[PDB]
Amino acid sequence: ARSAIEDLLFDKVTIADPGYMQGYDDCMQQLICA
Amino acid sequence: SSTMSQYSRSTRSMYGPLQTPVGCVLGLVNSSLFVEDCKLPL
Ligand SMILES: *[C@@H]1O[C@H](CO)[C@@H](O)[C@H](O)[C@H]1NC(C)=O
Repeated sequence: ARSAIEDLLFDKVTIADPGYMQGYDDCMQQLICA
Repeated sequence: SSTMSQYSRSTRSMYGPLQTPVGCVLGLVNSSLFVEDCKLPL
């Protein structure tokens, strides 16, 4: 899947995820919410 | 169609909504088909 080198690259850098699947739901019932 | 805003919705082709990884879709049919060269990729 994601390569381990890019696994380290992705996790080490600060990424805020803009909710590909249900990110709207992720702030209706639980920055990229506002 | 319950809680909308602006002007109302336009729908004719009655057809349940389909849950896609990008969201929830109307006006589409489920089909497990593969195309390399989509002119209009969704
Ligand atoms: C299409 O059908 C399969 C199983 O029949 C289902 O897993 C999939 O979520 C459906 N696709 C959509 C977009 O709902």
